[PDB]
Amino acid sequence: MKIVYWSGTGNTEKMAELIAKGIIESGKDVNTINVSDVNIDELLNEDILILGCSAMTDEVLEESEFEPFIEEISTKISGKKVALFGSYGWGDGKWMRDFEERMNGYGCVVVETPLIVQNEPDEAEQDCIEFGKKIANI
Ligand SMILES: Cc1cc2nc3c(=O)[nH]c(=O)nc-3n(C[C@H](O)[C@H](O)[C@H](O)COP(=O)(O)O)c2cc1C
Repeated sequence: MKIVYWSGTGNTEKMAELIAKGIIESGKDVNTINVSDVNIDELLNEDILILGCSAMTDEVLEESEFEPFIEEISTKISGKKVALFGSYGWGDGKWMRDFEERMNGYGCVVVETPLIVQNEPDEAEQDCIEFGKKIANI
């Protein structure tokens, strides 16, 4: 499996690492890839796209890297299974509600409830691991 994410301070990166840990604990392998290093062709071959990005600007996906990435894969993911996650601060998940609607609009099948964690995981570390385990069970 593959996890692709964007993180500005490391919070979403930490989530990605924990999600990977859950998948691995379930007995499977998974590679964690920063969005700037992603290879689209290899990504689109995946059974499940695990995508993460923190809340940016005013409740939107990060604009310089993650957003263009989503726009690029948008027309070649209809029917693809996807799982979404990200860290946020002061809001209550609007950016993620929009991210989910967006992916559904591209024809994707959102396999689990998107995982959103406030700031660094900390107490929510296990929640991140469990999300990975659910994805590994699909
Ligand atoms: C420029 C900027 C804008 C942000 N906009 C939002 C927002 O609209 N809603 C929210 O809840 N958090 C917002 N945040 C807070 C981040 O989502 C939060 O700090 C998160 O933990 C960062 O994760 P990261 O290290 O993976 O980037 C913003 C942070 C920055 C730097």
